[PDB]
Amino acid sequence: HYKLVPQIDTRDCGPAVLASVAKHYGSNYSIAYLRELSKTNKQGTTALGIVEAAKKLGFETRSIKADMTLFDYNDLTYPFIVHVIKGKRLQHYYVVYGSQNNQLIIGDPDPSVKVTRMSKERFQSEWTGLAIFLAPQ
Repeated sequence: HYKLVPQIDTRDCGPAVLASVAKHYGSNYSIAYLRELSKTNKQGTTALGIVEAAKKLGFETRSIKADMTLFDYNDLTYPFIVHVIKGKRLQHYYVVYGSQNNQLIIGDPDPSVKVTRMSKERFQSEWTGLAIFLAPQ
Protein backbone atom coordinates (compact mmCIF):
# COMPACT_ATOMS: atom_id res chain seq x y z
CA HIS A 1 0.00 0.00 0.00
CA TYR A 2 2.83 2.37 0.92
CA LYS A 3 5.27 2.99 -1.91
CA LEU A 4 8.85 3.82 -0.98
CA VAL A 5 11.87 4.26 -3.22
CA PRO A 6 14.89 3.42 -1.03
CA GLN A 7 18.28 5.10 -1.28
CA ILE A 8 21.55 3.29 -2.03
CA ASP A 9 24.09 6.15 -1.98
CA THR A 10 24.22 7.81 1.47
CA ARG A 11 23.63 11.28 -0.02
CA ASP A 12 20.36 10.26 -1.74
CA CYS A 13 17.74 10.52 1.02
CA GLY A 14 16.25 13.66 -0.55
CA PRO A 15 15.96 12.22 -4.08
CA ALA A 16 14.50 9.05 -2.52
CA VAL A 17 11.64 10.66 -0.57
CA LEU A 18 10.77 12.83 -3.58
CA ALA A 19 10.72 9.76 -5.86
CA SER A 20 8.53 7.99 -3.29
CA VAL A 21 5.87 10.72 -3.18
CA ALA A 22 5.97 11.16 -6.96
CA LYS A 23 5.38 7.41 -7.33
CA HIS A 24 2.26 7.69 -5.15
CA TYR A 25 0.86 10.13 -7.72
CA GLY A 26 1.65 7.78 -10.61
CA SER A 27 4.98 9.28 -11.74
CA ASN A 28 8.21 7.27 -11.72
CA TYR A 29 11.50 9.17 -11.59
CA SER A 30 14.96 7.69 -11.03
CA ILE A 31 17.16 8.67 -8.09
CA ALA A 32 19.95 9.74 -10.47
CA TYR A 33 17.57 12.11 -12.26
CA LEU A 34 16.11 13.63 -9.08
CA ARG A 35 19.59 13.91 -7.54
CA GLU A 36 20.51 16.24 -10.41
CA LEU A 37 17.20 18.17 -10.32
CA SER A 38 17.44 18.78 -6.57
CA LYS A 39 21.10 19.89 -6.73
CA THR A 40 22.03 17.11 -4.30
CA ASN A 41 25.71 17.11 -3.29
CA LYS A 42 27.99 15.10 -0.97
CA GLN A 43 26.23 16.52 2.11
CA GLY A 44 22.82 15.60 0.70
CA THR A 45 19.71 17.53 -0.28
CA THR A 46 18.43 20.71 1.34
CA ALA A 47 14.71 21.32 1.91
CA LEU A 48 14.95 23.99 -0.80
CA GLY A 49 16.41 21.43 -3.20
CA ILE A 50 13.52 19.03 -2.64
CA VAL A 51 11.00 21.84 -3.18
CA GLU A 52 12.73 23.14 -6.32
CA ALA A 53 12.87 19.66 -7.84
CA ALA A 54 9.22 18.97 -7.02
CA LYS A 55 8.18 22.23 -8.72
CA LYS A 56 10.17 21.29 -11.84
CA LEU A 57 8.24 18.00 -11.81
CA GLY A 58 4.97 19.92 -11.99
CA PHE A 59 3.98 19.61 -8.33
CA GLU A 60 2.41 22.34 -6.23
CA THR A 61 4.55 22.53 -3.09
CA ARG A 62 4.46 24.06 0.38
CA SER A 63 6.90 23.89 3.29
CA ILE A 64 5.61 24.45 6.81
CA LYS A 65 6.86 24.30 10.38
CA ALA A 66 4.51 22.10 12.37
CA ASP A 67 4.22 20.13 15.60
CA MET A 68 2.72 16.78 16.63
CA THR A 69 -0.89 18.08 16.74
CA LEU A 70 -0.66 17.88 12.95
CA PHE A 71 -1.41 14.17 13.25
CA ASP A 72 -4.65 14.80 15.16
CA TYR A 73 -6.12 16.75 12.23
CA ASN A 74 -8.48 14.29 10.49
CA ASP A 75 -8.38 16.12 7.13
CA LEU A 76 -4.58 15.77 6.88
CA THR A 77 -3.45 14.72 3.40
CA TYR A 78 -0.92 11.90 3.20
CA PRO A 79 1.72 11.25 2.15
CA PHE A 80 4.17 14.07 2.83
CA ILE A 81 7.87 14.64 3.54
CA VAL A 82 9.49 15.48 6.89
CA HIS A 83 13.00 16.48 7.95
CA VAL A 84 14.41 14.30 10.73
CA ILE A 85 17.75 14.50 12.52
CA LYS A 86 19.31 11.06 12.96
CA GLY A 87 22.60 11.10 14.81
CA LYS A 88 25.00 13.30 12.86
CA ARG A 89 22.79 13.03 9.75
CA LEU A 90 21.55 16.60 9.30
CA GLN A 91 19.90 15.96 5.92
CA HIS A 92 17.73 12.88 6.40
CA TYR A 93 14.03 12.75 5.52
CA TYR A 94 11.08 10.37 5.87
CA VAL A 95 7.86 10.00 3.96
CA VAL A 96 4.84 10.00 6.29
CA TYR A 97 2.04 7.71 5.09
CA GLY A 98 -0.38 7.82 8.00
CA SER A 99 -1.04 7.40 11.69
CA GLN A 100 -2.58 4.60 13.74
CA ASN A 101 -2.91 4.68 17.54
CA ASN A 102 0.19 6.15 19.21
CA GLN A 103 2.21 5.38 16.07
CA LEU A 104 2.95 6.82 12.64
CA ILE A 105 3.57 4.86 9.45
CA ILE A 106 6.78 6.23 7.94
CA GLY A 107 8.99 5.52 4.95
CA ASP A 108 12.70 5.75 5.65
CA PRO A 109 14.83 5.56 2.44
CA ASP A 110 17.51 3.78 4.54
CA PRO A 111 17.34 0.30 2.91
CA SER A 112 17.66 -1.40 6.31
CA VAL A 113 14.52 0.38 7.56
CA LYS A 114 12.13 1.24 4.70
CA VAL A 115 8.41 1.34 5.59
CA THR A 116 7.78 0.89 9.30
CA ARG A 117 5.67 1.97 12.27
CA MET A 118 7.29 4.50 14.61
CA SER A 119 6.03 5.72 17.99
CA LYS A 120 4.91 9.35 18.04
CA GLU A 121 7.39 9.88 20.90
CA ARG A 122 10.40 8.65 18.89
CA PHE A 123 9.34 10.61 15.81
CA GLN A 124 8.79 13.79 17.84
CA SER A 125 12.38 13.47 19.13
CA GLU A 126 13.91 13.37 15.61
CA TRP A 127 11.55 15.71 13.71
CA THR A 128 12.63 19.32 13.14
CA GLY A 129 8.98 20.23 12.61
CA LEU A 130 9.56 20.84 8.89
CA ALA A 131 6.98 19.21 6.62
CA ILE A 132 6.85 19.43 2.83
CA PHE A 133 3.52 18.80 1.12
CA LEU A 134 3.27 18.10 -2.62
CA ALA A 135 0.26 17.96 -4.94
CA PRO A 136 -0.17 17.53 -8.72
CA GLN A 137 -1.10 20.87 -10.30
